[PDB]
Amino acid sequence: REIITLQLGQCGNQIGFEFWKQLCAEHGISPEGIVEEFATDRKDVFFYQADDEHYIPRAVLLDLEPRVIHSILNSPYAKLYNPENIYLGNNWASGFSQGEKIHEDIFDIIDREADGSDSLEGFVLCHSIAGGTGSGLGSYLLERLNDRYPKKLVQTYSVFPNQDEDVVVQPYNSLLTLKRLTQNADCVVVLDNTALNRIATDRLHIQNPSFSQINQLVSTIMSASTTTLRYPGYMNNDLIGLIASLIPTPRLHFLMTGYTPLTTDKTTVLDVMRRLLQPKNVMVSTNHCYIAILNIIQGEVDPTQVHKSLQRIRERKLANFIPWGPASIQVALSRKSPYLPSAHRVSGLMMANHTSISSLFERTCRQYDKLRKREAFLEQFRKEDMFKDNFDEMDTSREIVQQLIDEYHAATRPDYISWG
Amino acid sequence: REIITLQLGQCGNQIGFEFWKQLCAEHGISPEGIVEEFATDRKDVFFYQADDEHYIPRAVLLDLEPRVIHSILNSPYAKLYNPENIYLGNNWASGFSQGEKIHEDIFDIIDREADGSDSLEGFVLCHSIAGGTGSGLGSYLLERLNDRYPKKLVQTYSVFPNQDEDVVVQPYNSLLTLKRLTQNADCVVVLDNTALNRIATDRLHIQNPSFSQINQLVSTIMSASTTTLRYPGYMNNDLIGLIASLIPTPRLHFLMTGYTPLTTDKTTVLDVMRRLLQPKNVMVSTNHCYIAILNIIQGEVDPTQVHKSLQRIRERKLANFIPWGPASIQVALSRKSPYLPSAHRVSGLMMANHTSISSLFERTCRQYDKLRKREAFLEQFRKEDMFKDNFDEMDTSREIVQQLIDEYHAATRPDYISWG
Amino acid sequence: FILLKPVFHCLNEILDLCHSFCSLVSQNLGPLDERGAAQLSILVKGFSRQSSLLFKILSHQINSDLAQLLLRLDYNKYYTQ
Amino acid sequence: EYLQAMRNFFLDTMYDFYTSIFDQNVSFLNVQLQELDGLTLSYKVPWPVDIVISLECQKI
Repeated sequence: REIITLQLGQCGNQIGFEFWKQLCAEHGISPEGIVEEFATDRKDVFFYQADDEHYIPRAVLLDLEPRVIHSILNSPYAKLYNPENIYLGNNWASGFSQGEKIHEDIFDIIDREADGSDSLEGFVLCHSIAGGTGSGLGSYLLERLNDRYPKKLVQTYSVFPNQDEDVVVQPYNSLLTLKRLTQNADCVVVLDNTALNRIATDRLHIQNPSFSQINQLVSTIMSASTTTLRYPGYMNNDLIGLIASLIPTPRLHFLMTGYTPLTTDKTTVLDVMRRLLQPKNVMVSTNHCYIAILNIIQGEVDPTQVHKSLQRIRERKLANFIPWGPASIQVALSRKSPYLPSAHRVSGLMMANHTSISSLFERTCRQYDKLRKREAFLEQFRKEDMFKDNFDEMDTSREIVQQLIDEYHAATRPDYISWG
Repeated sequence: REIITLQLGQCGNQIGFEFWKQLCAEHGISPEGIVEEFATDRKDVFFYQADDEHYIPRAVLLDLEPRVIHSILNSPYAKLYNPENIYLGNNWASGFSQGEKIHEDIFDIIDREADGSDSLEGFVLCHSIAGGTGSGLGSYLLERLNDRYPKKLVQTYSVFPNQDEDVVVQPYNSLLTLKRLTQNADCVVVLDNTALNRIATDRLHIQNPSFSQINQLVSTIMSASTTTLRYPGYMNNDLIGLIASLIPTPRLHFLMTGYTPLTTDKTTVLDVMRRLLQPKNVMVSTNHCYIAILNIIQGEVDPTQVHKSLQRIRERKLANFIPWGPASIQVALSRKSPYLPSAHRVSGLMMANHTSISSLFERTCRQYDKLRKREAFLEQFRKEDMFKDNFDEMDTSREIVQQLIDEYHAATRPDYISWG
Repeated sequence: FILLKPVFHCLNEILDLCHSFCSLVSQNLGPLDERGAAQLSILVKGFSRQSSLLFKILSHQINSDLAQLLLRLDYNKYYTQ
Repeated sequence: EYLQAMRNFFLDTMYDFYTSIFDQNVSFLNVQLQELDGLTLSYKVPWPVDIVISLECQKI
């Protein structure tokens, strides 16, 4: 149906601004949202359609300690939207309490936008894990929606914070955030800072403004994942039809992504498939096996090569996945995009559930457990002191992520016939 | 034909002053009533036409304890009218007796204005229920006209007093007033303070000068209900043609209203219809079913959508009305108004007979019956003591409103085939 | 529907019955004891008959023409009769 | 163009049409369209293309 976008936090509002500029340049519209005559499309999912065809986006903007939100405010794309929804620490409990006191009027903003929609499919939020102001607040509003609406979906695109370890309560905050993510969300798409750092240092030579190019890559991914919605396809034009195959189980619902060019400034279906089989073309860093993989391709493809390719892909066994049961790769095609120069013609996007990401969770678990053994790294800030006097929510989150990692490590096994 | 307006009381003269300023700004005329050259219309129903085209309104002004009537007196719209008709407690019996002694010369004012008209269609009065000076007096003059002229109509626009309960005889006064309203009037349009309070608190953030904005909304409603008269239409340009369909029965003649924008500072026929189906766009607060609904639309409409809309309106069953018989919604179109900025292009007005308003009457009945059981709330004022020594008119009014509520609750039933 | 004899052959009674009814009811402002009830019953049964017949004839086929039928039939008063 | 619309919008748009059927009358399908199984489908076919495309093809 219709999908409502949400954005909060400094990194989330940055990537949302980049996503809307991406879809502004991508389709034939003005930076005030007037349709271009020279351009057909559906933009009714993420944009409300007006009478002069002002495709005003379904983007609710929440801010706390605004500095870059002011730069979003005075912009030549500030005529695209004005839904009148902008409403004003670096701790999880701080952002949790700040969202707690204003939950009513932001819920009025939610219900107003819900009344703006006739039907609904899902909520996306722009969020970053352990982002400071975003952390805790995002978990709180996730709790609010999960309490309010069991009839809809939530998709979440968020990055894993790694700054190569002043902030030492960051593993605690990310742990509590991911606890709410496993239990109160239905599907998670997670990425790494380090893998995008690798691809950025390979494709280019920039080190300091890396955030900006990260925003570009996030925008390309978020357009790619939505192309079968925005350009009219004929299958999985609901989100739940896309999500249904990849997630059999309500705790292992974390999805990793890839995209075939590292630098984007013929390719055949065989080439782009085997490139997409690499972890260096995947933007997330015993043998680990996928449960299921999905691929969507967009470009100038020849339809007869593709059956040749998946024949030979069976034959070489260039993937190694065996959960326990008959769940394999799903390949799909979307339109090569007009209204932009189509260079690097064929490009693919890849979506899988793989057990290896548990190791990265385990790395964070190893850090948090170490700090939990010392118990000197909450720094006795008053916010976490009010919200839990005994700090037992950290132990509850520890036992939940223990269940999660154990479910992961059992999910590797070909005896996962039971407990799936 | 021609319709004579009446105004009395503080709230009634306030809303009449606002209505005349509304029609002054709305049509192309001066505040002394000189036609503007830059402006065609009929203003012959509510204004007598002069030789320099001074459209002097058919507004008889009666005052008692004038404070705001003085502010009406010194005004730049005091050159629009001067029919020389201004002639001088807070009780029903007080205003009744004060109107009783001066009934002759105000009846001379009535007959003078009647001689000013060649033909006649109806009398409107500006009145507020339990307004103090207006209450009782308005019932008395209603009795005088109902005795005098059975050949004409009376339309009445009056509000239901709710101040969220010093004045405790107010339910008695409103009860006696509504008794005269059911038996001596032909059609009643009633509104709530609380529903306008909801719409005002939603559209704006004002609480103390709420009367002023209430006046604006009343003026917009009273212009809307009269637009097919003032702008030349071709059906129901008599009042009785409008009134005839909504009222089958002489006691259930109470009409409730709605209007599509709450804030007025595309819309399609489907959107404005379903908005008008809400009770939050209606300015009045078992299952209840309408007897009949009427809608008039004014804006930039496309004529082919409207049959699509009422098809789908049958199909979704987004209204629930079944009196017992084949009385359904009536949709109509009037001119989108020139000589003012036409923003919020399409706007609708809605007129129905619905049984739910009985509950609100029942609320007042519950209050009055409680006070009648205690019998300490007339406060023994001398006016009600002269007018009825035994206070049996209250019991007669109680049995009449009992008949009215029973007629309402039977009117809900699909066995209303008899006693209709 | 001047060119169409059955719907016309129904509608002429619809005009004539109101010709009679409008003149009859104006005579008394009280109960009609001059055989008013007998004629009233004849009129209402005749109107039920002719209304069902004209509904059958109508069910050319313009969106407005089809669209007026459901206003009466949002009751199932003539979706059953 | 007409053949393209035929083989495109069936053989998407019909997704929304069929989702309501999970939750029957012969007139409800019409107003959904103009916005163990077996449905009734008819649409306006113009004559100069009605003579080039056979009647029996539409059944297949």
